[PDB]
Amino acid sequence: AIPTNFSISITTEVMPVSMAKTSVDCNMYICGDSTECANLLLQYGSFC
Amino acid sequence: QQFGRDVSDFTDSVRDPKTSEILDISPCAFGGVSVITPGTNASSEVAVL
Amino acid sequence: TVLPPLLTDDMIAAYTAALVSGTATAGWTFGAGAALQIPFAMQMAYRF
Ligand SMILES: *[C@@H]1O[C@H](CO)[C@@H](O)[C@H](O)[C@H]1NC(C)=O
Repeated sequence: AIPTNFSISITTEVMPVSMAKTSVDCNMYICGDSTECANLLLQYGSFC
Repeated sequence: QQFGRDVSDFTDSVRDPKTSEILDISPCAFGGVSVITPGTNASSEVAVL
Repeated sequence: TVLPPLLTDDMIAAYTAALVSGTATAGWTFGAGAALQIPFAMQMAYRF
């Protein structure tokens, strides 16, 4: 069996290429800018 | 009501207890600092983002 | 715990047997689109 008539068709596909690039300031996250939090934070060094 | 909360539970809206004037709270200002340099071989002048 | 997969073993068998029978009676046409009836030595002649 050999094809005689035919068709064409467009299909779509979708795939991401990037991401929502973020950033987290530590002071306004782990502290909330209390003076107490920044001074126990030195006991963890430059972990942030 | 006396105080509003945001979509996360931090108080961003204060009604004044004295004048019943309702006010938003913004953060103070925070962000990041970046530095622009052409290279220490090239100059000694910087731009700051 | 462990959960059994959806696509079971006999399904995993029966999708695999149709990869063989259709390759054995339609060959290139089995994957190229609508599978087409054809002798197997003709399929080899197509491949070779
Ligand atoms: C870069 O520095 C070297 C010495 O460290 C100097 O010889 C050279 O002239 C400098 N480049 C330019 C463009 O001045």
